[PDB]
Amino acid sequence: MPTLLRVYIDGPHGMGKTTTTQLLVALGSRDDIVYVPEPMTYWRVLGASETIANIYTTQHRLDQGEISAGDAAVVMTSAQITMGMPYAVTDAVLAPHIGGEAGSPPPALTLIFDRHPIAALLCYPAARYLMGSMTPQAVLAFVALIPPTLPGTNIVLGALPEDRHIDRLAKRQRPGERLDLAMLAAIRRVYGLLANTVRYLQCGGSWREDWGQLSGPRPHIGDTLFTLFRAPELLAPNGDLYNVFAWALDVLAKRLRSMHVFILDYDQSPAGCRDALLQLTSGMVQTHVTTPGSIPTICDLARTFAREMGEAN
Amino acid sequence: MPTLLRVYIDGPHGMGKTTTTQLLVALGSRDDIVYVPEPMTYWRVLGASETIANIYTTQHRLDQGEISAGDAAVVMTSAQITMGMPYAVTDAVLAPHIGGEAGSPPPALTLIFDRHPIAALLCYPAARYLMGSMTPQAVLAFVALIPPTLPGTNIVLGALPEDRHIDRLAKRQRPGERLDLAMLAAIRRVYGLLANTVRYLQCGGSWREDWGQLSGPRPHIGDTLFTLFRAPELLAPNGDLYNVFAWALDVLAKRLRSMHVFILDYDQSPAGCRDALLQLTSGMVQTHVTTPGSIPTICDLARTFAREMGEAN
Ligand SMILES: Nc1ncnc2c1ncn2[C@@H]1O[C@H](COP(=O)(O)OP(=O)(O)O)[C@@H](O)[C@H]1O
Ligand SMILES: Nc1ncnc2c1ncn2[C@@H]1O[C@H](COP(=O)(O)OP(=O)(O)O)[C@@H](O)[C@H]1O
Ligand SMILES: Cc1cn([C@H]2C[C@H](O)[C@@H](COP(=O)(O)O)O2)c(=O)[nH]c1=O
Ligand SMILES: Cc1cn([C@H]2C[C@H](O)[C@@H](COP(=O)(O)O)O2)c(=O)[nH]c1=O
Repeated sequence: MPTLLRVYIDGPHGMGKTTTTQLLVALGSRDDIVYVPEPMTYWRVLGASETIANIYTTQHRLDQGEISAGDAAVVMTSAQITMGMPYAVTDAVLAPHIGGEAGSPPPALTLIFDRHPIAALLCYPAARYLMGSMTPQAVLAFVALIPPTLPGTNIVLGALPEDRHIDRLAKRQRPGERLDLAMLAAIRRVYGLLANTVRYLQCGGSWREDWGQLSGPRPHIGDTLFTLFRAPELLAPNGDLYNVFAWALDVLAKRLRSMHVFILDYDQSPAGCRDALLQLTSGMVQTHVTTPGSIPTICDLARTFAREMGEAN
Repeated sequence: MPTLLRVYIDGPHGMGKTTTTQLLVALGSRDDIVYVPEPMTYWRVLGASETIANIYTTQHRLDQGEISAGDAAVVMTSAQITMGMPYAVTDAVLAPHIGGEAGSPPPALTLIFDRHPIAALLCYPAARYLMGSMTPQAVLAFVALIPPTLPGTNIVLGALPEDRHIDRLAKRQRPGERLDLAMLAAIRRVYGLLANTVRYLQCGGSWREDWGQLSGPRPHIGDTLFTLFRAPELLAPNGDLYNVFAWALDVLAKRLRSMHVFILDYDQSPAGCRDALLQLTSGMVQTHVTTPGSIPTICDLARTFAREMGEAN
């Protein structure tokens, strides 16, 4: 019974995630470790034209009063569907090979993913909602479509002080990307709330039970993603969420509950980050594969994906 | 071990689906049968404003050259996400209660759904793609997000001659809906291809194996939904689909393979249709529930959904 190890490096953009993972896989540790990069090519060419630029341009026009929140929201929703498509399809074809968790024993193969489907289906949409370019109903429409959490989903979020983050973000300016410190703050808050949510849920938290507290290491409901959904549009006349929206939140809980989040401190040398990531890896949960041919298949998928959609390695 | 029976009435709009199901449940056959209506209220108010009107207006403007395919596509994608949200969240909270299939023995509860998630996540998006208001990349982004097919998914599609269909469609004109015989033809073709796809796959069809035939009761690849994806935008320089798109098609197959489709002939009296549906029901696959409290819960969900989102019964 060979084991597989999957690690998802996520968190706000411009933090050193791409740099640190490339160093991690740069150790040339044979085939037992494959890195899956961001589908930059899908975003810029295959899925639609310059989607990242479309996003930043759209937020800007909205900020300058050149378009309405309505038009911003519609373009943003469509852009986010394009951003997460390759993440969703990969997770979807990978599901049939993931078996139960096998504790924490060298894994036959290790996959280092650059971001998890939730970045495009939950984290960015939620952040844009805070920026006024997305509606709460849309964010929840994405939440309701988050694929079931597979066993062994180890997500590595990041930690870096705002000032040191801004500096890094200022250096790395992607194609069609515009510096937006507001968006940066919004995304930083969303990811923090996410981490608090996993914790909150794992400590026996039940959002339905704590909801009233909102009205007015132990996170409370007010420090979780659930706060973002006290929006007036979602509240029924009796001051309670419409059931459709309540169910979506139920699904959100079901999805985040079974994830293993790890916090990597990016406030150090790139090599140092690589080491800490490598170290952190030892404590991550592994899983068994459903077929003997699964390992080779999974390795091929990852290689193909990287080759066809990676802007580079 | 109590069994549950789930029936999804789907197919092109304006065929008598709403009429026939209401008659079916109008028999007052106690609690053993609950009807889940279309979330008309979510579409018109809760999710966004007059979404159906938004769709028909948008296609029209595009047909009159008042907007570009690009702008049509963006609004349409966003509208479809709103259309299917309540379908997706319901299926998502219902999943934890559905156990394995129990043959074809009176079911403790029967659920008659008005449409299946695939109508909003696959069928309409594909039809709009044919109408020029949606891109193939977007349709596949929806395909990749279709939730895993639960056991006991009995889908009842419809059969009605075009002329008799048009007449019915001409009578029933929903709020903000515009008569579009082109859209009608496109949706009729999509649903037909769908039925052929389930059949094709169940007879041991493998799209990857038959793909080349496209280049140039036993359906061939050319009579299935796979034909719609020979779009130039999806084809790589070597004349083959980009892997991302090929995988999406893989997921499409995995999803449709395990569905039980039944064809109901609407070319008859409403009572007659009700009888035929009722009759057809006897041969549908049932399933076991995962907990004893599942039946009551499932019954409550359905009742709540209908009450909160049904424009009426
Ligand atoms: N340990 C580090 N210290 C300082 N800057 C770093 C460090 N690691 C990466 N960077 C960088 O900061 C910028 C953003 O890094 P990158 O890895 O590309 O971001 P992202 O988190 O978005 O994947 C790059 O210019 C890169 O030089
Ligand atoms: N058996 C039938 N014969 C003729 N017309 C019918 C029949 N059943 C329903 N209709 C109708 O045709 C129109 C559309 O029916 P409806 O059930 O509302 O459509 P849908 O398929 O979209 O749910 C309605 O005006 C209704 O009267
Ligand atoms: C995943 C994702 C990234 N982005 C943006 C953030 C960055 O500006 C850009 C690339 O992110 P990165 O710096 O982490 O590689 O893509 C979105 O706008 N939406 C998304 O869903
Ligand atoms: C489910 C669905 C319906 N529709 C339209 C078809 C009809 O005009 C209208 C209601 O459909 P109905 O007649 O079947 O009840 O909604 C979409 O445009 N997209 C969808 O995803």
